[PDB]
Amino acid sequence: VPAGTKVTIDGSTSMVNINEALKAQFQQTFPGTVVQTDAQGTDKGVVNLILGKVDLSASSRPLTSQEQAQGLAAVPVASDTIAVMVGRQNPFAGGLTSAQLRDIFTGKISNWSEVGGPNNTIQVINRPSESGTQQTFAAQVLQGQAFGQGANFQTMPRDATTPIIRALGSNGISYATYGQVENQQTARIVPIDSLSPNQENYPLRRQLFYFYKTPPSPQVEAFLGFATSPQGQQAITNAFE
Repeated sequence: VPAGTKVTIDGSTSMVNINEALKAQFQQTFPGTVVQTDAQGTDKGVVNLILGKVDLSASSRPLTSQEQAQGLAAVPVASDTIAVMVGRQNPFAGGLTSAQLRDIFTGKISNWSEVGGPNNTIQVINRPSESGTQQTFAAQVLQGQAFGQGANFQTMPRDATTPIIRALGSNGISYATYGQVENQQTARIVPIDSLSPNQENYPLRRQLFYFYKTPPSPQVEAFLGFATSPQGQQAITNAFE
């Protein structure tokens, strides 16, 4: 890898830790290289990639046929699960079935008492449409149904988990990649169908990708060659804490 190689990344916030872990090992292994990272959400990365403003898009959902038709390709680098979370201050302590989870996010269930909590309105805190996590949750939970709307639904203006966690309060619910809530010191993870996101049969699972333009640029060839080598796999492993 020549000195002065620059790789630019945008896209998935779920993949921030993977981006940073690969950045760290890449520019330590190859002196004089630069990896620049941003994370405005999967769709924002795809837009920048199609317009040629970044070398790679991190994506937490699969490449679409329309995107592939513009000369894009994808490489999977990891997998994760999507946790459902409430605030540590929320007096609801239990779990949800998949049906209950869908009913909350469609608005059919709107009071915590319907799932065993107190008599309180549920505040649904949703990720914006550029979020690949939102797109995955819609596909795997809503299964063709639309998200609810109305006074008790809020879509955050930024695809970002920490502002969502702050907004949960004592009555809100949302979702995020498991690694960003795993230690439960900032939110409580809600088991789904009596399963927590570390379990193999936990239902909300997906691959994580880098998207790139074909034909690949030299800097993309260098970075993805590293990322898929054993050394790159070890760097990616460092993102899982």
